[PDB]
Amino acid sequence: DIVMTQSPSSLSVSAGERVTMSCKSSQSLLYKDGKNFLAWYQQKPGQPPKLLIYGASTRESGVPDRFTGSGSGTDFTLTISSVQAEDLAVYYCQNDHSYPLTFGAGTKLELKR
Amino acid sequence: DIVMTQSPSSLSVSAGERVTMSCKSSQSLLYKDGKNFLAWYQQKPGQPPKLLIYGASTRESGVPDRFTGSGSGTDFTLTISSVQAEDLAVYYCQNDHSYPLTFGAGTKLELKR
Repeated sequence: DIVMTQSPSSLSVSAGERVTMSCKSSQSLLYKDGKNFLAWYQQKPGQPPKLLIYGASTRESGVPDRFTGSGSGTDFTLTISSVQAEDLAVYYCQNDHSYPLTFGAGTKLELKR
Repeated sequence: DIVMTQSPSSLSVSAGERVTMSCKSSQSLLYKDGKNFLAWYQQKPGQPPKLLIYGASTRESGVPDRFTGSGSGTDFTLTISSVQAEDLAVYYCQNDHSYPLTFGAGTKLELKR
């Protein structure tokens, strides 16, 4: 199996500020076409996961530009440039093409008052 | 988008007994080869989702036979024939081939003392 290592496990930030979170895979996710088979999901409290990004950096429809996914091969990043109250959630990265498909353990993002 | 309707939302059962939970998709998931593009994930408390079944009824490696997925087209079922303490989790079904990929809202399974 492909192990996805996420960090940090949790962070606390005030609104409007930048955060970065890391996801490393134990195997390369990069394919022939320059394509990285890596998704990011957001799971708000009491809700199912929702696909935010696939292909390492393509945002889904409706996902704001304050989310950016980057990186390639094994080392990926999700940055939120200005965190807002509705971004409170657990973020997971996933190996989404090589079975069994595997999530990392998540980064919990909490808002500071 | 494909909407996945799960029911029931929660249930409480004693160990060793049978439970069934339903997942309906608003569009047919059945493809040309007899193939249904439907996965079930299990999410234990504080953990990421883990893929249990894909193709509507193929169990992943290591998943015990007391899990069975069935159904076709729009109407799917996950049955656990003898629920054990480690099956405590939220179960999600997912449209896993038609983007954006979509989870249902989950069935929370809780053990009765």
